[PDB]
Amino acid sequence: SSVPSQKTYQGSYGFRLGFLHSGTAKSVTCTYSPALNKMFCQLAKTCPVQLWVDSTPPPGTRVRAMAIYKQSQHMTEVVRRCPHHERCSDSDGLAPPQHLIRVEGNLRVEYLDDRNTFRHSVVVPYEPPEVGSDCTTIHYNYMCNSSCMGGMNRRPILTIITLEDSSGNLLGRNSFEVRVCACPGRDRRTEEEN
Amino acid sequence: PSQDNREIVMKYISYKLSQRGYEWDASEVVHQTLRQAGDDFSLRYRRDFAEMSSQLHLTPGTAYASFATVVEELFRDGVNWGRIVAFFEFGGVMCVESVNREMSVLVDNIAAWMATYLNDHLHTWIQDNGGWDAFVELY
Ligand SMILES: [Zn+2]
Repeated sequence: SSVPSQKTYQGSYGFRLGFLHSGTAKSVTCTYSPALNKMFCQLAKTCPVQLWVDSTPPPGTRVRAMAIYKQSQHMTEVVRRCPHHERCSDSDGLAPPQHLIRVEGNLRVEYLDDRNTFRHSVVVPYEPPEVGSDCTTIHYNYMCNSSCMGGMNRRPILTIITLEDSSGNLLGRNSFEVRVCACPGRDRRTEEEN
Repeated sequence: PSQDNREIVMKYISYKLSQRGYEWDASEVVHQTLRQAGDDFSLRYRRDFAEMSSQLHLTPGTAYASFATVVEELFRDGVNWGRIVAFFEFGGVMCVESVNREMSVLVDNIAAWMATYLNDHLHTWIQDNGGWDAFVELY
C-alpha cells in the first residue's frame, strides 16, 4: 500500500550517484541535467549511471533500480510498460516483458516482480570500481517512452537506486528524474528554462 | 530424447568452432536462432564470460564438477531462455579458447559436459516452458 521512499541516504559508505558530462546535441542518446536532477534518454539505449562510494561496501551487496511516478496523485500506481511494448518482441532473454528498466551487459542481472508491492525492480550484484577508475558504472535501459500513451501517458517518473545487503536491508539510496523521449537535447533545453 | 539434446550441443559447438579455422567432427529452424543468439551474447557479456572462464581453470585434468559449478551459478536465481543461451555460448566459448591453447582434445570433454547438464537440469524446464518452439517464437 505504501509508496517507495525517495529520501537520499548516503549511509555508512557515502553512496552518491554520478553521470557523464554530455551536452544538448542531436546525436546525443543520453544526457543528464545537473540543474533539474533529470536524465533525458531514448528508448532501449544506454544510460550510464555511475555509483560513487566513499568506503567500499562488503561482498554480497546489491544495487537495485526502481521507477515511481513523480506527481503525488500518481505515486500509488505501479510504473509499468504500455501494452504495445509489453507485447512487442524486444526481449533480450533475461528481462521479463513487463519491466520498464533493464540492465545490459550483466549476466547476473535479476528482475523482481514483487508479490506484495506489485512494483518492478532490477538488481545486479555490486562490484568495486575497475582497476584504474574510481566508480562503478551500470548501464540501464528504459524500454518505454514517457510520451508512451497507455503506459506513462506523459507522466514524469523518478528512478530510485538503492544499495542493499544479502537480505535486502537498506545501505544507501539515491534518485533522479528521467524522461524517455525521441529528441532529448531539444526536450532538455526546453525544460532547462521554464 | 536426451540424444536429440546431445545433437543441439554438438551442432552448436561444431558451428562456432567452424567460423574459426578449426574443423571438428564429433529442423534447422531452432539451431540458427540459437546460434544467432549466441553470437549476440559473446559481445554483450564478454566480461562475464571471461570471468567465468577464469573461475573454471580449464586444464586437461578439469573435471565435470568444476564445469557444473560455474554453470550452476549461472542458473542460481532460476533458469530462463537468456541464461540457457549464455550456457550454450559459454560452452562454445571454452572450446574456442582450448583450441587456441593447443588443447583440441578438451572440446570433446566440454561437449559431453554441456550435454549431461542439459539433460539433468535444463531439460525438465524446457519441456514445461513451451519447448524449443517457444524459444523460436520469441528470440
Ligand atoms: Zn511504450
